[PDB]
This record gives sequence, C-alpha cells and structure tokens, in this order.
Amino acid sequence: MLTDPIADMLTRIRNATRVYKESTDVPASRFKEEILRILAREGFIKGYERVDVDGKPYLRVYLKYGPRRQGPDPRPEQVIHHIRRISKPGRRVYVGVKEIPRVRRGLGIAILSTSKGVLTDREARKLGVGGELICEVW
Amino acid sequence: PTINQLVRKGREKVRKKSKVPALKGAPFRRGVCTVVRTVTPKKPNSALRKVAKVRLTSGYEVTAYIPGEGHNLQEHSVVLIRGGRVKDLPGVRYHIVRGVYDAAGVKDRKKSRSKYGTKKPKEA
Amino acid sequence: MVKIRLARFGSKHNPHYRIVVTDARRKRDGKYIEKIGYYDPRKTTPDWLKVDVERARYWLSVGAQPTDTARRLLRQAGVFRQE
Amino acid sequence: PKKVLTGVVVSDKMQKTVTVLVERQFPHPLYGKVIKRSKKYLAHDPEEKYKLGDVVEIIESRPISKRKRFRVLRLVESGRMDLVEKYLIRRQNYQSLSKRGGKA
Amino acid sequence: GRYIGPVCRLCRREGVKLYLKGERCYSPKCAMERRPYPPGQHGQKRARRPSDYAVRLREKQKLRRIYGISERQFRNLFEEASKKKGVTGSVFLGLLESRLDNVVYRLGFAVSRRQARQLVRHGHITVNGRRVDLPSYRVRPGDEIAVAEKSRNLELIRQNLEAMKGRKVGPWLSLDVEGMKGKFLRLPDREDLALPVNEQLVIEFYSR
RNA sequence: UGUGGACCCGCCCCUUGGGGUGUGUCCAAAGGGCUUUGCCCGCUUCCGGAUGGGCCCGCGUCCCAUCAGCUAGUUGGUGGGGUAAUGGCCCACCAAGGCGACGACGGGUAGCCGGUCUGAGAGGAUGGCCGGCCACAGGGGCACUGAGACACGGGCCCCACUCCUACGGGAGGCAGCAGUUAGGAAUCUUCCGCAAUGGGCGCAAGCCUGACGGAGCGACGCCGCUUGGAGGAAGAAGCCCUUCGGGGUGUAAACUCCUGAACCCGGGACGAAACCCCCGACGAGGGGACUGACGGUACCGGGGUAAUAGCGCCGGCCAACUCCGUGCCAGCAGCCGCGGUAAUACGGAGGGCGCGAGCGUUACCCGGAUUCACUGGGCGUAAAGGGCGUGUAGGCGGCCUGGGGCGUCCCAUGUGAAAG
Ligand SMILES: [Mg+2]
Ligand SMILES: [Mg+2]
Ligand SMILES: [Mg+2]
Ligand SMILES: [Mg+2]
Ligand SMILES: [Mg+2]
Ligand SMILES: [Mg+2]
Ligand SMILES: [Mg+2]
Ligand SMILES: [Mg+2]
Ligand SMILES: [Mg+2]
Ligand SMILES: [Mg+2]
Ligand SMILES: [Mg+2]
Ligand SMILES: [Mg+2]
Ligand SMILES: [Mg+2]
Ligand SMILES: [Mg+2]
Ligand SMILES: [Mg+2]
Ligand SMILES: [Mg+2]
Ligand SMILES: [Mg+2]
Ligand SMILES: [Mg+2]
Ligand SMILES: [Mg+2]
Ligand SMILES: [Mg+2]
Ligand SMILES: [Mg+2]
Ligand SMILES: [Mg+2]
Ligand SMILES: [Mg+2]
Ligand SMILES: [Mg+2]
Ligand SMILES: [Mg+2]
Ligand SMILES: [Mg+2]
Ligand SMILES: [Mg+2]
Ligand SMILES: [Mg+2]
Ligand SMILES: [Mg+2]
Ligand SMILES: [Mg+2]
Ligand SMILES: [Mg+2]
Ligand SMILES: [Mg+2]
Ligand SMILES: [Mg+2]
Ligand SMILES: [Mg+2]
Ligand SMILES: [Mg+2]
Ligand SMILES: [Mg+2]
Ligand SMILES: [Mg+2]
Ligand SMILES: [Mg+2]
Ligand SMILES: [Mg+2]
Ligand SMILES: [Mg+2]
Ligand SMILES: [Mg+2]
Ligand SMILES: [Mg+2]
Ligand SMILES: [Mg+2]
Ligand SMILES: [Mg+2]
Ligand SMILES: [Mg+2]
Ligand SMILES: [Mg+2]
Ligand SMILES: [Mg+2]
Ligand SMILES: [Mg+2]
Ligand SMILES: [Mg+2]
Ligand SMILES: [Mg+2]
Ligand SMILES: [Mg+2]
Ligand SMILES: [Zn+2]
Repeated sequence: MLTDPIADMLTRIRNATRVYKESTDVPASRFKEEILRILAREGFIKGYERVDVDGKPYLRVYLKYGPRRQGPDPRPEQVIHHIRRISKPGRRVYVGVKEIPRVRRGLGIAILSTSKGVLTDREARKLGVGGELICEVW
Repeated sequence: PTINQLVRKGREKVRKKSKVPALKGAPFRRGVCTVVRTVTPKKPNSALRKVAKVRLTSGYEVTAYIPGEGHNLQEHSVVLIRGGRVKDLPGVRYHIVRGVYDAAGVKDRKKSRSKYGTKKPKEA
Repeated sequence: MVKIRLARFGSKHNPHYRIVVTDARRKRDGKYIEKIGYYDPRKTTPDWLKVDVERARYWLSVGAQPTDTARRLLRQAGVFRQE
Repeated sequence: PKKVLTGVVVSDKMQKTVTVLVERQFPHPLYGKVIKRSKKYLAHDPEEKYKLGDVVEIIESRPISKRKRFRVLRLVESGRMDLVEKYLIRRQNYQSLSKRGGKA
Repeated sequence: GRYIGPVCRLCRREGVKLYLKGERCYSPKCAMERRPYPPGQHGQKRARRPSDYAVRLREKQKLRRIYGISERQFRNLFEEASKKKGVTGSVFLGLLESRLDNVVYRLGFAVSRRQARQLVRHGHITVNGRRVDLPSYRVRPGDEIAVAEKSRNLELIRQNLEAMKGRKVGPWLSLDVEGMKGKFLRLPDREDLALPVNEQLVIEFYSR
C-alpha cells in the first residue's frame, strides 16, 4: 500500500518532469488536490484536472518546462527544479508562524497545512499561522 | 538508521583515549630513575637514543626520553616528566623535563634554551 | 524580620549600594525580595540617589525595618515627609 | 491547578485502589517524531466504583499512602479491555526477553 | 613610541613607505631611496611567489605597523569593530584613526605617530581642556584636542605648529594653529584615507 | 476575669481537615524605666499582614543490558501511634499486592542550577570565582532545648586517633580566618580595621562581629603603561656572507637637540551621616556635634635622570636562509619525516619571521570532525544486510463524510530572581 500518498505525488511529478512528460496522473485525494492548487497558482504546473482512469479517480497534472535550449543537450530547463517532502510519517514536522522557513530567499515556496488550510509560506505567514511543513518547492 | 531507530538507540558518543596516562592527567609527574639505558630507533633510523625507566609518583613505571645533547641521569636520580611521544621509539610516550630536579639543563646551548632548561648566558 | 537596607554592588574603592528589601538573615549581597533604589556614596554622578517613595512606603507599612543608613537615605528622598 | 490526567484501569486486584495507565505524546527532544510514553498511577477508590477497562480521569490529591497521591475523579467511558489487553500481553511478553526460556 | 628599533627596516619589508619618522621620510634618505628591497642578507634575492597566506599576513602587518600598535591592541580593536554595525573594514579604520596619539599626528602637533605618542604620554596634550596621557584614548566627535597650555612654548611644539600654518588638514578634522586647538569633526570614511592597505585582506587574515 | 481561642456533639454554608453557629468543658498575662502620678520599653489571648519554611504532584536530569528480573513494610486496606502537617513515617491486624525492555534491580561515576567555554547553528564540554538550592562538620547512631537544630566552634553512646593522667579516669575535633605539617606538577599574610555596608544583643550609650571593608604575597587572568622623541653616511668599528668587486646588520650606533618613567619636595582627598543631642510631639520638619582601616594612599602642583628585553620559531603544512661544525653519529621530530661529507630539518653563528612583559611547553575542553551525521553520513566490490523464514511487542498506514480537539497552530495572560 502507499505509505505516504503526498510523498508519492511529489515524486510522480519529480519523475515525470525529469523525462519531460506532457503530464502525469496521481491517485485522487482532496488533500493532494489542495496542494496542486498551490503548484498551479504559483506557476510550477500548467494546472491539473480530475480524470477517471480505468474506473478510478485520478488527477492529471499538466507539467511545465522552459524553452528548448542551445548547444549539447537542448533539454528545457525545469520549472520545478526541486520538490521535496519535509514532514513525513515516521517524522512529522510542525512549525510555528515564527519558524516558517524562507525557501531560496523567496524564489521558492513551502507548502504547509494549517488549521486555516493548505498555504504557501508567504500566505500562512500573512494569515499569521503555522502548521505542518508539508513540502518545499523551487 | 530510520528515525525510529535513532529514537530507540540514539547515537553513541565516542570516547577520547588518553595518550599519556601520566595519571590524574596532571601536566607533569615526578618520578625516580631506575634504569638509564640506550635504545635503538626503528624504521629508517639508527642511533643510541637516550632513555630512562621512571618509577612514577602516580604509582606508574614508565620509560621517558631524555632530550638534549648529553645528560647526567643516574640509575637513581629524581626527575620530572611532561609527556610527549618519541615517534622513533615505540613505547616511549613521555619526555623528561630537562632543568628540573636532578636533571641538569643542557650546557652550552644557545638556541632553544627555554626547552632543555638552560639559563641565559652572560656577555660583555 | 524583613529589612530595607543597603547591598554592596560597586567594585573595590568604588562602592555602589543597592537599596533593597530583604530578610534580615540573608547575606547582605544575597537574594533580596525587591530593589527599591540605589545610592552612590561618592556621588560620582548627579544621580547618586534614587528611591521610589511609593514602594519604600509599601514595605514600611507591612513591617520592613530600615537600617539607620537606610532610613537616612529614604528620608532624604522624602519617604517620611508628610507636609 | 491539581493536575488532572486520564487513563485506563489496568489493575483491580487492590482494596480501595485502582491502577490507571496514563499515556502522553510528545515530540522527541532531538529526533522530532511524536513518541508515546506511558505511566501507571495508583489512584484512590473509596467505594471500589471502577473496574478494568474503565477510562477514568485522575486528579492530583493529598497523599493517601506511599505511591497514592491521586484519586479517581470521574468515569469517561467504560468497558474496553482492548486497552487492558495491550498492557497484559506486553506484560506477558516479558517471559521471552530474559535469560531463562519462556513460551512468551 | 612602540616596537623600539629600526623603523625604516619595516617600510623596507613592506615595500611601501609607511611614512613614520617625519622628515627623512621625504628627503632622499628614507632608505626606500637607493634601497627599496627588504632587509637582511637575502633582501635582493629574487623573491619567490608569495603565498595566499603570506599576502594577508603582510597586509595586516603593514596596517598595524603604520599606527605603531601592538597585536594585542590591534586585534582587540578589530574584534570590537567586527561585532559592531557597519562595514568592519571602515569601522576598523575609523577606530584606529580615533586613537588620541593618532589624532595628534593628524593635527600636526607631532611630525610622526611615535612622537605624537610620546607627547600624549608626557602630558603635553589635552582633550576638552583636561590632560589625557593615554595614546589609546578614544577621541569622539566634538572633542577639542589642544596642546597643554604649559607646553605651548616648547621648542618642538613651536616649529611643528609653525609648519602647520597655511597647511591643510584632514576633512574630518580642523585646527586653529593660533590657540593650538584641534577638533575631531567626525569619524573618517574609507574614502578620506589614503592608506597603502587593502583592509579586505586584513578581515580575511582574521578568519583563517 | 474569657475579648477571644481550643476540643467533643449538633445544625448551616462551603466541600477532602475551609467558614459560621449553639450548648458543655478547657486556656491568659511580667514586670521594668524615667526628661514620673504620664509617657516609654515590655507581658497576655486572638484575627490578619509580611517574611522565612515543611510536605506533595506533572515534566526534565550521566555510563554499562557482559547488570533481567526486583520486592514482603514489600503494594494496598482498617485501626492506632507520631508530627506543625499528608503519608507504611512507625506499629498491630487483614488483603496479595507493587515494579520492570516506554530498562525495574544491580554496578560505575557525579552535589544540581543561574551560568561558563566552544560552535554558523543544532550541539559538545563544563558547574572554579559570584548568586540560588541541597548536603555534610573525625566515621556511625541518637535525641534534648527551642518559633526554628536532630544543631561545625551544644549534649549522649559506640569506633579510629591525639592529649593529660596519682591508670581509677579524663580532654579534644580549622570542610571559620590566618598559619603548620603531609600529599602534590601546584595554590598566599600566623597582616590592618570594625571608618563603611550587613548581622546579634541593648531604651541608649555601646559591646561583639577573621561577615565584611582594606592592605600583603604570586605576571595566575584581564586592561592600561614604560624601556624614549626628532635629526644623523650611499653609510664607522666589530661580527658577517662574498663570483673578493662588494653584500648584510643600519639610521641601527656614535653624536646633536627635545621630552622626562623613576626618584625628590609641597599640598592632600571622596568614601561620613547617621545613630546621638537640642528645637519641635521621643512624630514630620529644622539645627548641631562625633566619627577613616585604606593613608600622607589616590589625585593636584613644583623639581628632575634617556632610563629593563625577552621568548619561540625560519624543510612542507606555516610567516622567515645563509655559512660552519657534525657524517644513520650526535641528535631533531605535532603529522609528514630529517641525519650514512656540498644538511635552508641536528649544533652554533650571522641574518630573518612572529609575539613582546612575556614567550614557549605539558595537560585538559570545544572547533575544524557532516569522524554518531537531528540540522548533517552510510552498508554490491572501501567498515557495514541479519543464513532463511514465521511471527509477538512496537513503528508505520488507502479513498469519502461526520463528531471530538489529544498531538499541532493561533491570541491573551502569568512565570522566566539578581549576576552574566
Ligand atoms: Mg604532544
Ligand atoms: Mg628545535
Ligand atoms: Mg614641565
Ligand atoms: Mg573557523
Ligand atoms: Mg468567650
Ligand atoms: Mg465541610
Ligand atoms: Mg464547625
Ligand atoms: Mg462552638
Ligand atoms: Mg510602671
Ligand atoms: Mg511477586
Ligand atoms: Mg494507617
Ligand atoms: Mg493525624
Ligand atoms: Mg500482612
Ligand atoms: Mg541504576
Ligand atoms: Mg563525589
Ligand atoms: Mg555563546
Ligand atoms: Mg558542527
Ligand atoms: Mg550552548
Ligand atoms: Mg548545561
Ligand atoms: Mg573552590
Ligand atoms: Mg556559588
Ligand atoms: Mg533546608
Ligand atoms: Mg578532618
Ligand atoms: Mg520542642
Ligand atoms: Mg571549628
Ligand atoms: Mg612535596
Ligand atoms: Mg561594623
Ligand atoms: Mg553596624
Ligand atoms: Mg633614533
Ligand atoms: Mg557608632
Ligand atoms: Mg520635648
Ligand atoms: Mg534630623
Ligand atoms: Mg637612550
Ligand atoms: Mg620546520
Ligand atoms: Mg614559508
Ligand atoms: Mg658526534
Ligand atoms: Mg655541513
Ligand atoms: Mg647529503
Ligand atoms: Mg641552519
Ligand atoms: Mg560532530
Ligand atoms: Mg562514511
Ligand atoms: Mg566488505
Ligand atoms: Mg541476504
Ligand atoms: Mg545466525
Ligand atoms: Mg490516514
Ligand atoms: Mg496505529
Ligand atoms: Mg476527524
Ligand atoms: Mg488540542
Ligand atoms: Mg504561553
Ligand atoms: Mg514577566
Ligand atoms: Mg536575569
Ligand atoms: Zn621611512
């Protein structure tokens, strides 16, 4: 069974993007959906939608890359260079508002799940709350 | 180790083993000579290294090097040791402090005088 | 009983007392119950004596007995003045 | 305020006294993961009103004996040996881990 | 002053005139004339490419040697400067320049720093009208550094202040050659000094 | 005498022994001084304040599992004893319990903390000095007197020891200041004063305070400061290297001039104003007098001599090179490594670098060392996958909804002593 569905999703995307796929599917879950809304809203992914693959609910995530490049290896740059789980079963990580980190001086983001819902580190900071440091992205 | 493991066993702090059981890890230790033989070095060396077996006040019996051109330690003189290996003589881990007790300081030494315990010579 | 006395806080030949409320039994420089002023005998600065009459009066009203030098100073700051 | 704790009654084999197994959770001081640690309190029961499986609140009290500095406040919910079971098995499991053999 | 010993032998080793003797350090006799190479039996030997480390060691020596300050004091000033707010390089230079013995050199009461240092020690100097015989004494904006009223007629103090007539002084300072009074207007800025030292190498020397 | 308070029983309000009330019983006192026929110091019972303290509870507090079982006052109950008070605190009786791998029991080590050192941080190490708590007063036990002690300079007994002894028997306990002796690599004056702050007792005068305030010795640490300042040869002598022509030490010196640490003379403190006494009410307020150990010291003014320098290092790491002596010797050496005849690595010398009243050495702590890795590591062949499986505890856990709100997050508030 999947031991950590969020870690899984983050990875499917890590994997899919590294071989430049058009998109990738991930088992559907409300929580995962709230996280995708961030990724989309922040411009890491074109967006995502709810498809039903072989009778079961999935979320097609449409990935996003840069332009083709010059020289040896014309592979596009990644939009999502990095994306790593922070809190995980076995080692849950919670932060207070004064402890929310600053991913790459702001050039990146940290998705945390608060009692006010899933928020980026800037969002959560404004709202003035903290919670579980879900992941990190840049 | 998984986090749970570290929770269960934690990490282990290693221990520093003394390289000079000059007991009570004092800075120096007083002793009395019992032997004052010579010893042959090892590796790519050769010479008659001067050494002394000292019956220490710390209830220890150890060999100490006798640094300097020439010495005057007899098979019964009181001396002080500081601890310092002699890379060439395995087993020798302490040095005898020249200039303290029955250990005369090196005579006619002008350079590193402070070590070898030798007073500043006069001049005019 | 509890006292209002001076606790020594300067440095050698540089005395700076700290007017405190403490139990009679403590070291003169030990743990006090409250600081209610300070006093520089040598008057090295214009501000060589502060007191806080308000507080000095609260303790006096509940038992605190000042030493002779303590009251001399408390008075100089009008702790007992009732005019 | 007198500390109030909630736990399960594991022992009953005592006169006017019951053992309450109280658990607590907290982040590991160094490794972060939330860990569960437990403790048994001998609580006072003048009327022998509570039994095994009773989840009761315990309140900080004036000493009743050595070991007994807690009294059973109220019942939170009863019957539930699933909790007593963990304790019992975990107790019996002690047969295997030792020097002498044991069908643990 | 300090160090006490051949001084021009330091300029030599630093390969840069550290102007610290007054006259001579101008006249074709500063040794740096017809003798620019460092002291010793090997002074003229073809120098070997210096090590990254040797480079910072000499730059820190060049600076400290300019003010005639001990390593103990230099370091304590640098540490103080380090923890202080603002570019440590400048703040450090700002502090060195705030030493009384230095301000005396800067105001011309003394031709060199070693002289200035001796003037301060022997009580010939006065800060805000009070005698201050501490070379390390730290001048602060607004202070008036004068010549002790009882030393105003010293053969040395005369010729020295005579030479200051018409002569300009540091923009962060100001002096009245008449009343032999000086004024510390403000801490000098990096741009105000013309030191033969890249103080960046000094900051680096203390992180090794 | 009974304001009152204590106890038994009852009732009421509270609600684990809090507060009220009724009957009954029980419980008080000390006198002294005069600026004497009042006022001061004090006495008694009670309610309360303040301060100090006892006891209890949650959580946190080192190493070894080559220590895995431990326990019978043990765990609990009833009654009693005891105490200011809860409690197996202690005792009689009854029950059979209690504790342990979330590490009992056993062994090793250790006073804990504010803090201190180090570290980018997380953390590591530590707990001298100062402040708080604890514990102990030759070792062991015990209680008496007290508000308080099981009482360092109080008492009793046992033990070890020293001492006196008319041998029967007694006297002692510096982990108080100072000092002696022993041990040790190593740690101070048998000092001055109670002038100040603090303490005890006294109405006060005042007495007592090795608390303390000071001085003494030790570079043991930190900071400040001196051994000079400016001029002075294309460059003395000596030493020194030399392709013998010169090169170096060196503006260094000499020397010229200037200042003037030491030291002399003179003046000379702050720290002290209270207590006290007078006026005034022994009050507020006003007035007055006495009082300095440090010390004839700090500091101020006048006079005035150029007047200590050392230690480590120079093969690489690591800033600094030459000659000579030595010849796997003598010896260096933190790690690499040097020395078996041209040695920048030994010894000396000249020169040089570094630091300078110090410089080195030894020891020990943190760092670098992501070299136990939480931040921040690994296991095919470098050290590291268990010979395999079954499975207990434990760890971990798919998608949707709802309740709770323990974990988690937020606001407010209390606490977080002083020193640092
Ligand atoms: Mg060594
Ligand atoms: Mg040497
Ligand atoms: Mg004069
Ligand atoms: Mg560093
Ligand atoms: Mg009555
Ligand atoms: Mg009641
Ligand atoms: Mg009643
Ligand atoms: Mg009644
Ligand atoms: Mg009378
Ligand atoms: Mg049993
Ligand atoms: Mg009982
Ligand atoms: Mg009782
Ligand atoms: Mg029994
Ligand atoms: Mg144990
Ligand atoms: Mg101990
Ligand atoms: Mg720190
Ligand atoms: Mg680190
Ligand atoms: Mg720390
Ligand atoms: Mg600590
Ligand atoms: Mg001590
Ligand atoms: Mg202390
Ligand atoms: Mg106590
Ligand atoms: Mg003793
Ligand atoms: Mg009693
Ligand atoms: Mg005694
Ligand atoms: Mg001895
Ligand atoms: Mg006194
Ligand atoms: Mg007194
Ligand atoms: Mg000169
Ligand atoms: Mg008096
Ligand atoms: Mg009158
Ligand atoms: Mg008066
Ligand atoms: Mg001279
Ligand atoms: Mg070397
Ligand atoms: Mg080098
Ligand atoms: Mg030889
Ligand atoms: Mg040779
Ligand atoms: Mg050779
Ligand atoms: Mg040589
Ligand atoms: Mg580490
Ligand atoms: Mg590794
Ligand atoms: Mg292998
Ligand atoms: Mg295998
Ligand atoms: Mg096997
Ligand atoms: Mg779940
Ligand atoms: Mg579970
Ligand atoms: Mg729920
Ligand atoms: Mg909650
Ligand atoms: Mg809070
Ligand atoms: Mg607060
Ligand atoms: Mg504080
Ligand atoms: Zn020059």
